[PDB]
Amino acid sequence: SNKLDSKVSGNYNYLYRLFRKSNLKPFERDISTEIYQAGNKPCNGVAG
Amino acid sequence: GYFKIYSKHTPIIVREPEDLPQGFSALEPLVDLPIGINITRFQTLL
Repeated sequence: SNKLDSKVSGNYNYLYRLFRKSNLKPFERDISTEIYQAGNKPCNGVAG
Repeated sequence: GYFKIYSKHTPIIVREPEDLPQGFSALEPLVDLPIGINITRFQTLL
């Protein structure tokens, strides 16, 4: 698929996940994660 | 991977409250359709 999908401009609509606490089951898919303020930081939006 | 459904109806003749009908009755499979669904809780529809 380097000659079909990857092309002159590239189809950048292929997203992938990196962080979840509930991992995948056999034949199961998470369609939308719920990312909230998991950290208990006092200053919201800290650097680093 | 999917949802299995078993059901059978019973003509009850015994008292309805404070009682479950004593006896044996196996439930035959009725429908089983391929839906890959994650299920944690459920709720009835009255």
